[PDB]
Amino acid sequence: SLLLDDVDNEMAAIAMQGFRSMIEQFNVNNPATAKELQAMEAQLTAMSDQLVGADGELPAEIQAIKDALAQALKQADGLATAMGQVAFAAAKVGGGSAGTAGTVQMNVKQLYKTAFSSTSSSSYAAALSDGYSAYKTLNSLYSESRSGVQSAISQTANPALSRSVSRSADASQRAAETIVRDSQTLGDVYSRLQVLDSLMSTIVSNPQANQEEIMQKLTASISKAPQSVDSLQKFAAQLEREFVDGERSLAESQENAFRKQPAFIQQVLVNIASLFSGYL
Repeated sequence: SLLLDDVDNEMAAIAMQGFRSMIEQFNVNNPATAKELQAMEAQLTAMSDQLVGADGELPAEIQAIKDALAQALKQADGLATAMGQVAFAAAKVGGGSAGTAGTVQMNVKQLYKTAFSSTSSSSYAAALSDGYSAYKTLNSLYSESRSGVQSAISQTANPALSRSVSRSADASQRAAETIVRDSQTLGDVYSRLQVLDSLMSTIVSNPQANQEEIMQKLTASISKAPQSVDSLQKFAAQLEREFVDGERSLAESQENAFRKQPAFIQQVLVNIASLFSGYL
C-alpha cells in the first residue's frame, strides 16, 4: 500500500500527469458540469491504475480526491473542492508538510471558487478580494517551497487564473481602470494588482525616494518576484505615468501609501469588481 510522500520519480510523474490530464477535462470559463466531473474521475482512475494497479489500495490523498469528485456529482464548489484535493495530493508528492499542503489546498480551492463566481453575484466583489488574498498567499508560499510543491501550486492554480475577464479623479478608481485595461484573465488582474501593491510598498519603505528611484526599485522587485515579466515591467511603466509622474502625483501617491495602503488596495479591488460587474 503506497504512501504518496514516499514515491520514486517515475511514480511522481505518473501522478502529476494524471492530475494534468484531469485538469484538461474542464473549462473554467463556464459553469462546471457533470460531464467534466465524470471525465476527471475517468482520468483519476486511469492514473490510479498505473499507480497501485486496478485493485490496489488508493493512497490517502487519492482517496480524498475520489471522495471529493463523488460528492460533487451527487450535488462550482464541487469542482473547486476537488481541485483543492488535487493540489493537496500534488503538494504531498512534492515533499510538502501537512501544513504546506493544507495551505496550498485552501488557497487553490479559493482561486477556483473565484474563477467560477459570476460577475453578477452579490458576493462577486468578495470573491474577487478573497482570490487576491489567496494569490498572494500562494506566491509567498511558492518562493519558499520545494520544487514539487512549486509545480503543485502552479499547475493547479494556473487554470483558475486563466479565467477570462472583460470590462463592463479618484486614485483607487484610476488604478482599477489601469489594471483592467491591460488584463484578459484573472491572473492578469492579480499580477497587475500585485505590481501596484508593490509600488505602494516601495514608496512606504523608501519615503525619501524620488520618482526615478521608486521606479528603479520597483523594477528590481518585479525581477525578484516569484513566477510575461516584460509585460509586468511595461505595466509598471504605465503606473509611473498615472501615480509617479511629477511631484504632485508622487505626493498624492505617498499619502495613500503612508496613510491608507491596505484600505487603498481593497478599494481598488472593489472598483475592479465594479468594472467587471457594472455595479456600485
